[PDB]
Amino acid sequence: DVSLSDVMIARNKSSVAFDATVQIRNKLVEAYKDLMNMPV
Amino acid sequence: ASGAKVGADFNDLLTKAINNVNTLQKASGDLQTRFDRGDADVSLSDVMIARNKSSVAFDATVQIRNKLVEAYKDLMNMPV
Amino acid sequence: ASGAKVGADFNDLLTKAINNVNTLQKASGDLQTRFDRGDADVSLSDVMIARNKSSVAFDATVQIRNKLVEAYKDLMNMPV
Amino acid sequence: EYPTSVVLDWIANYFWPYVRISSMLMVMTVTGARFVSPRIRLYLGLAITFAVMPAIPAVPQDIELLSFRGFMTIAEQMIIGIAMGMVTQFMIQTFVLLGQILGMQSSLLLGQLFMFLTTMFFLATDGHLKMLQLVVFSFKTLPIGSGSLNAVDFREMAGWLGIMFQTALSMSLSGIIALLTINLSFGVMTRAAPQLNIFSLGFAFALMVGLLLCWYILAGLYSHYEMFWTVGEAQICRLIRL
Amino acid sequence: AISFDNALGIHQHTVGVRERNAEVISTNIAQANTPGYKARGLDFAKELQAATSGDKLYRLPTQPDTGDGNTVDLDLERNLFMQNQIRHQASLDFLGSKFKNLTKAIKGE
Amino acid sequence: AISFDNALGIHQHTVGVRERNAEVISTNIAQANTPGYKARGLDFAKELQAATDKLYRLPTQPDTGDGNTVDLDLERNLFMQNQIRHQASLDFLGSKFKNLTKAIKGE
Amino acid sequence: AISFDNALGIHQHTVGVRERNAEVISTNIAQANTPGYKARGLDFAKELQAATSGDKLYRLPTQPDTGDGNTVDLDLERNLFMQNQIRHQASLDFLGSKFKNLTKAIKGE
Amino acid sequence: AISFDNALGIHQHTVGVRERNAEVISTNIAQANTPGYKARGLDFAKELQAATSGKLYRLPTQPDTGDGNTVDLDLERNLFMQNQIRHQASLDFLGSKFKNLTKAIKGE
Amino acid sequence: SLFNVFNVTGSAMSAESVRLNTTSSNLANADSVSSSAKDTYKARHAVFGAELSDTVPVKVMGIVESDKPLSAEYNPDHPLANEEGYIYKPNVNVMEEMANMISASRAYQTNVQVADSSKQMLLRTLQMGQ
Amino acid sequence: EDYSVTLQILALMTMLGFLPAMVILMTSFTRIVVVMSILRQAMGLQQTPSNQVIIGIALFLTFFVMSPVLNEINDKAVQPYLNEQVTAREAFDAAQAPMKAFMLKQTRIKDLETFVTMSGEQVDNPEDVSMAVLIPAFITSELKTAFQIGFMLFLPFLIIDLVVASVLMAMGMMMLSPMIVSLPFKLMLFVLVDGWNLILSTLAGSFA
Amino acid sequence: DYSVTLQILALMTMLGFLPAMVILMTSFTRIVVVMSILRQAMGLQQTPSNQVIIGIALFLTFFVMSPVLNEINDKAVQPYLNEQVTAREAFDAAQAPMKAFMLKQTRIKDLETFVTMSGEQVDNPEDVSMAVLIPAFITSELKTAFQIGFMLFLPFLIIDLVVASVLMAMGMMMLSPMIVSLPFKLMLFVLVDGWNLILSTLAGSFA
Amino acid sequence: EDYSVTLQILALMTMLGFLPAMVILMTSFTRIVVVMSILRQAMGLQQTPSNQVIIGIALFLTFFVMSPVLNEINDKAVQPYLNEQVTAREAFDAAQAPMKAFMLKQTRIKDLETFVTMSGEQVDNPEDVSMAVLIPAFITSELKTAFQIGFMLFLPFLIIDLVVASVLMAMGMMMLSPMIVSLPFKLMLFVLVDGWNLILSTLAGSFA
Amino acid sequence: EDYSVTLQILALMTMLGFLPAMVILMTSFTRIVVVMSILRQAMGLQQTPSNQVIIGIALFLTFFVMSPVLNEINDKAVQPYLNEQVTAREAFDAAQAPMKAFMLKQTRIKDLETFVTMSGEQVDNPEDVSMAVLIPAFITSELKTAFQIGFMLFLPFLIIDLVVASVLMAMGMMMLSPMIVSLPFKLMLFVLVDGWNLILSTLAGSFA
Amino acid sequence: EDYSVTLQILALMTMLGFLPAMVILMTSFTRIVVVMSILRQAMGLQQTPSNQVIIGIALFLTFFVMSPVLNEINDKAVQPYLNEQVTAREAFDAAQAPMKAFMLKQTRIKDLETFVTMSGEQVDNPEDVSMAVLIPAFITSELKTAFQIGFMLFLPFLIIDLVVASVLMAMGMMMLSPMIVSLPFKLMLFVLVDGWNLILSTLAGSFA
Repeated sequence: DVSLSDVMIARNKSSVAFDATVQIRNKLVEAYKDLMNMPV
Repeated sequence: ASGAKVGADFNDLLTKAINNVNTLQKASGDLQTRFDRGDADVSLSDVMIARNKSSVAFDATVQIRNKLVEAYKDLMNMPV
Repeated sequence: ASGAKVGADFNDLLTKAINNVNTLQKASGDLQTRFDRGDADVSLSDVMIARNKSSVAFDATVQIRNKLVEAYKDLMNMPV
Repeated sequence: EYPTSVVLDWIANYFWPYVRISSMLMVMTVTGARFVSPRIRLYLGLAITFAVMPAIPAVPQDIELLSFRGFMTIAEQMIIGIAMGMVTQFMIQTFVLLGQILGMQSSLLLGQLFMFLTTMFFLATDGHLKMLQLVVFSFKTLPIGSGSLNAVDFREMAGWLGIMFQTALSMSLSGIIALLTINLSFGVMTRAAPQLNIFSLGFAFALMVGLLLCWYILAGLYSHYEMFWTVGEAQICRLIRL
Repeated sequence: AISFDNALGIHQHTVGVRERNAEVISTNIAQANTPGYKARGLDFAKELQAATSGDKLYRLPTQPDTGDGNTVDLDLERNLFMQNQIRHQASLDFLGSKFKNLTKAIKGE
Repeated sequence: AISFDNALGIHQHTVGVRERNAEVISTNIAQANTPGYKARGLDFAKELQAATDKLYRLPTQPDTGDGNTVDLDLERNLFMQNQIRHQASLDFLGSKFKNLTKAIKGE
Repeated sequence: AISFDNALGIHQHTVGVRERNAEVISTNIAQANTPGYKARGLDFAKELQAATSGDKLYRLPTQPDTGDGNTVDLDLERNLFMQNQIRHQASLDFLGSKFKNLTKAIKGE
Repeated sequence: AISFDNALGIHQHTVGVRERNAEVISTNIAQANTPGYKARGLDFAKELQAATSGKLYRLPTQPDTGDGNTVDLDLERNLFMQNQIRHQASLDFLGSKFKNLTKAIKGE
Repeated sequence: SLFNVFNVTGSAMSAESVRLNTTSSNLANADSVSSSAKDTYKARHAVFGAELSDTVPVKVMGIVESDKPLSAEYNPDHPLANEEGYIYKPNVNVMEEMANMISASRAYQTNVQVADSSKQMLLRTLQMGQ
Repeated sequence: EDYSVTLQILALMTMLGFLPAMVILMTSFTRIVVVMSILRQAMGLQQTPSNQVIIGIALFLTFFVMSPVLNEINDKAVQPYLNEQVTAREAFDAAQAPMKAFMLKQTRIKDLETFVTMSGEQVDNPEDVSMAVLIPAFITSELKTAFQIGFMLFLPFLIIDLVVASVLMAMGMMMLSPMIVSLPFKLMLFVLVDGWNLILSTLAGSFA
Repeated sequence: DYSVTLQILALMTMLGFLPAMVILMTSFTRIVVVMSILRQAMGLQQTPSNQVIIGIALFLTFFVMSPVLNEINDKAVQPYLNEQVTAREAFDAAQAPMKAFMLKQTRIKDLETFVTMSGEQVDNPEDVSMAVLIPAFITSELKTAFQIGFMLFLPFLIIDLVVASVLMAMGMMMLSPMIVSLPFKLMLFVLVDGWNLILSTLAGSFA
Repeated sequence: EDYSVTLQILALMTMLGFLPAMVILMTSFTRIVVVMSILRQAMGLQQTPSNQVIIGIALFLTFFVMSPVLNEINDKAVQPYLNEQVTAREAFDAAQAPMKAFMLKQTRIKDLETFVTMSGEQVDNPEDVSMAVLIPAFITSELKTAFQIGFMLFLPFLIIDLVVASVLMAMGMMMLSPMIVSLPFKLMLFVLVDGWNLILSTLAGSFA
Repeated sequence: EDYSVTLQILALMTMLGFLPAMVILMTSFTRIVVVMSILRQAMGLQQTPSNQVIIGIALFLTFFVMSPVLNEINDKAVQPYLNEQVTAREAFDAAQAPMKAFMLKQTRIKDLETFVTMSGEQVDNPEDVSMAVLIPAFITSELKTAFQIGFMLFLPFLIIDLVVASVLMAMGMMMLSPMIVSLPFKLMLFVLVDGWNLILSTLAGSFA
Repeated sequence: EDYSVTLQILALMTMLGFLPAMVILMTSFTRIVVVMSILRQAMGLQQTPSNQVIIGIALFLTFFVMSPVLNEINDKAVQPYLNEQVTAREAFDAAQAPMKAFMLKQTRIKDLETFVTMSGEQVDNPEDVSMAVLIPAFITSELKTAFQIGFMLFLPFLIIDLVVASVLMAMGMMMLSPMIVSLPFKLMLFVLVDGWNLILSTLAGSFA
């Protein structure tokens, strides 16, 4: 019932979604770490 | 619903695909050796079809494996 | 269950695979040079089978080495 | 089925709970320490999320991984995690406050002595286990999809500076009075002859008594920590609405 | 915005239709010698519309059959199969570049 | 497991037997005119057993005083069949390493 | 022990010898009609040994010449040229793999 | 010194000359039936030297049949075949010069 | 599912193979008088079928003997003749067997191209996004 | 006309990279930290509160006071954009405006005049001045405002210290340092009046 | 069983997870943390360097966990090479020696906490799943490393307090005690033969 | 024969690579940053304004004061270049000329004299000197000018510190630290004089 | 049975991968860096000698002290291997023996005893331990030796710091920082004693 | 004999990789870098000149002071090389000689003597020592020479600090930190003496 097009699209969508959430998590954490390491 | 059900559903999807790829590889192997040993009930067309599907099926397996490893290697290089 | 005992055991396991690869390459080279020199009792199939085995064996040796070297670099370059 | 739904849901059902767990660890007292490498901490967050996965309810499927709403979800998972982490930092640094006020009053690094011992209190009382139990409970009573820290939670967390001074003064009030009365007694008793004065001679006398009083402080510090942890734990449950 | 539909466009539905067309064209080629079999055609515009949100067309023979009844013109089937494969390759390139650009923007690489 | 014997199957031996079979058929065609030569046939199952012989062919027609039992119509057909099957065995055994190398390298 | 002589084996010399044999066979085919020309042959074992550690022979006729003195059996010469061409290609495949194996070991890929 | 004249060698000029030699042989084959046409050759050694630092007539093996044409068609095919083989070798040598040159400037 | 074209093209390869085997038997038994008059060989022909209830596979539905009358020959010398000296021979027509040989071989090789080209499309699909 | 999905993602990641700047240059983070810096400096403790908890409390305080403006951005900009009601260009402008309004509520007229003349541009309404010029005027006002609050916070601790010094000198003991005696009194009076809660009211409510 | 082509792909993939297995299953975690804590104890910040710290841990985690590798070899590697066992059974035969080592090197309280969090009903400690044992192992090993490391910190904190009070006794309030304490911090570690004392106890700490 | 498009892009990408160097050496960023640093250390606050805020203020100030030269580059080197009116080589010269002129207005002849002799080139007019010589001369002049302004702003805070110490010593409370009591007055003077607006205005007006 | 040429190339190309590990573990690079790192901390300058210059001098020092072992490797293993006198394994063993002699010469017994017991192998003489158990024992010995050398070099600078701090307290100026008033004298002592030559000489001398 | 074009590119591309190493070891970058760090330490400001500016001035100055060497490299090596008057072998040797001559002129005999005895080579005259024995000696002498120049600059600021500390102590205020009071005068001394021109000229003149 499934084809290689659906599998490849599912693989690409998962890769893009996973890459999106990792980078945004990385950006926010780097923003948090920058704020913590500042001279009060 | 819990998160384990989604994880188990994802695990069964991977297991089903691996079994399907393994089934094709074993099916191609039998048809290859049946025609190679000299059995007259096996057609060269069916053998070539069998090994064409197994080769494509395994190539799909390689692509998914590389993406999983690349995602994990991407994951381990993250601020934490 | 001593450090020297297991160190020797894995060394024996590791040197066995290296010797197995070396055996395939020497056998492949020996078959090639006998056929190439003009020996009549050497078939091209035996030459081609052996050299295909050596290529696969050496390819595995390089790939396994890359995994070990990358694994070593991962543990040494980690931000302790 | 279309394989997109299966793969996307697991990533959404794993990373989003992991983000809250990981964010709490990086701000936590022990797991967020400078001694541990990020890789060990990263594996710990990965292992904890995988193990506690059955207790985590399924995230809503309405929010997409690649959408601005999903982007907001990642941010608000961190804010919950940092909230728990900052509470743990508040307690330990309050003991660091307790160490330095005694050291300052001792005519004098003493915060590190209290910081190390308070870290031992955190580990010995299984404080790390309780925090991990708190964050998994947060998944139940504070679902990932709908829910985030409100304005009242920010104000309650911003009001912990007064909690620091009140708790630090409460622990040291008996000792600080002792430090003052002996120094005042030493001053008045030696005030008869202005030739002696104190200066550096007063420095030596003050520091010897101050170290001795810190010996008394460590004798009854555990009871104060137990009361302090109850106040902090209640605040954490208030954040997760438990 | 920022969604896979608005990002991929119609290059995800087009690929499925092109593979559907190849299945139809290959069926006509295989069933060329079967008597009484009528050549099957596929409307791309209707199929793409159905794929985006979600009947039998027959091909009129250019010449009468020799008696068998099969209206498959194997000269035309090969030409359409060749065209379908080229346009399917372009669709994969179009759809593949959609994911590469999305990955490029979300990572700045 | 994971050994060349199991990875290659029996395709490693079939190529050799098809070479031996081709040699025998070549001998039969060459010795068709020499009197007294008896056509030699190779039993496929024998080399199958040798993997895991050189028999005589009984004529369908009498000789003409030569004693030669080679039928050139049969030999040409048997040489054509062996050559076609030999190429298939090379294709089967060749793809065994191509799949094996792709598994190891992952590319 | 890492040296080109040890890595390339005898295949670095066999290619040149089989090229020499092809020239000797080709000049026999071209000079088939020249009377007084004796067919020449090159010993492979001797030539390979001479090349390895640093004068073509005469080919005896199977039948007498028809009065021209030429002993070239053009039927035989074609057979030897075909065999030498196949063995020349096989040596090229052997020698070519020697350099490729060295390159992948050096580059690690 | 590092320069293309020292890096490419003569292979930059040899490729061009053999292309000219292809034209010379090509115009001989076409004019095979034209009476009064004399087959012309190209001296590779002289032409290469001129290109590096900067149309003879071929003698007939047999008299012409009467038209006046001295084009030996079987010789032209043999010369064109050899010129095409060596032209491919010249491209192989010259092309490899750039690839080895790029590998040095890039380091991999 | 992932190889629908292969199942159809492959079915044609098996279907067209049977038609060539049937043609070979008809030509090899065009002069086999055999015995009697009802056990005599008759030209056999495969029947192709397509069940259209996507892709419609081609299925051989059995071998069917031709309805052409047997070729009668007058020969009161063959011991297997009859009262009137007639031996009935198979109703095999050489011209129709030659045409079937041409049609079967070309159609069989046409499906090879489609099946081979179908694999290329599958291989290109795996390269999407790369 | 509207930005493509690929370009909108690029803009989103860019603002995340500049996120620390937006906190310390556009929000209320600068005023809170400076005021809390004075409070630590006023008392005898030098590094005792430590830098980590001050920033963490400041971050939570900012999220408290920026909650009205952040919610206004959420409603006006994010909600139409998520529902695909408006394009990306106008949604970005709809998010920029509440930030501009908040910065105007915490700036002074004199500060704006200095920078608008400094930029050498022409304008007549403060409501449509470019955010590039509003930012330096905003923080300049924030620093001046924070110094005012810090000066008021410094006075009671100076009052306590001077009283203790005078008492010790009047009793005749010219040998004892006032700092050691005064520190508990400053801390006790900071606790029994619940000083931080009072500072929260005068700091969080100072923006309005 | 899985085909030859697939089971080659399986071992090749997990060959790249070898660093992952080391960090969260063997004794690499405890030693590195103790090494890192002791490095911060002395005034030197990165004098031992990260690479040397890791190199010592890798040698230690091989000597100490040598009995684990012996059992895995003779129970999983050897049967598989003799075709006496299949792929899945060999992999399971390797988990048991490593699961036993991890189970005995954890704290009951941590396992009790994790089984509650995992939501699985297990009656006895020795039957817990590996999915919940791995996080429980590292969590307990972190507590052990912190408790061991900070006790080593105490003697170096004693020197700091002594020298700082002595400097403050003479009124030299501006002289930084850390630079004065640094020579004596190094001497204490070398007099007690610290580099041998900590490693001997760390090796003997495991079981 | 202007530079090819591929080389023109390669040159522009290189200039963006040296963008921090251009700002910190060829612009007004250094002088503003140093003067802010001296002022921060002049008061009792060590790092209360924080480093990111100081650089953030300086970046906006250095952009405003260099808007005239930035516009002159645009009006003479960018717009003619985009309108296909000047050779890319000419446009690069047209952009460099206003930058050189601005750096010469804020440099000292002694700095030029020592660097010209250091480079050993025979040049007389102080307008056709190379950027290799001008940049070190400019940054040296900016450091010296910043010190002069820093000393100017330091004096009033020194006056307060001496007065507070003298008054405390008058009462005989020598044990009391003058710094803790001096700081609120330092904040007091700087805020009723409107220091933040004053200093940034003077720094803006200084570059002329 | 000698290995094939392809394996031998692959074997020694792996040695290049582990080359940084050999320098930091099996060579003298560890001690020299540590001693100069402690020496830098002994003087007032924090990072004036810089890490790269410290590593650069250490690399030259470790090359000069390991020349006899490198020469022995070449004259015992490399030359016979290039001249086809010994096989690959014999060449590998012949290269390792001088390396093992160097590590065993500069190690401690107790450190060897500690590691042989933990590994669990019989030892009767020092020259029987495998390289797997000699490497961790050698680096531990070097760290102890480096700390002892660093302690000696630290003492003379500690004496100066105590003297200058005590003298300032003699006049009664406690607020004046001893560190600033001691740096010129710490640097001068390192000059007239010529530290950069004798300290490197001792490091070279200590290994032989 | 002469290296091929491919090998010449490989060698040249290799030296670009080691360009940062040659700057900090074989040029005047290190001494100028060290002196400014000591000069910055002498004044009260510890990060006011800023690392980027100091390295930027060091890069400009090392370009000016190495110009005679670079021009000799251009004339002796590059010009015969580009005109095909010398081989690749001769060009590299001709380039090394002026660089070796520069390092030999700024080195010390004892430093050369120390490494010559350490390297175990037989050297008759200093002007022919190997490069591997000169680079560690040259950088050693530069560090020692840098300390001597730094001590010269440290004294005038130290005297001001001592003078102001004693004056404050005379008036009886033993709690006022002399560092705050001394800082304005430390800056002024560097200004009216024109320090940023005097120091750099001496550093450039120290290589002549």
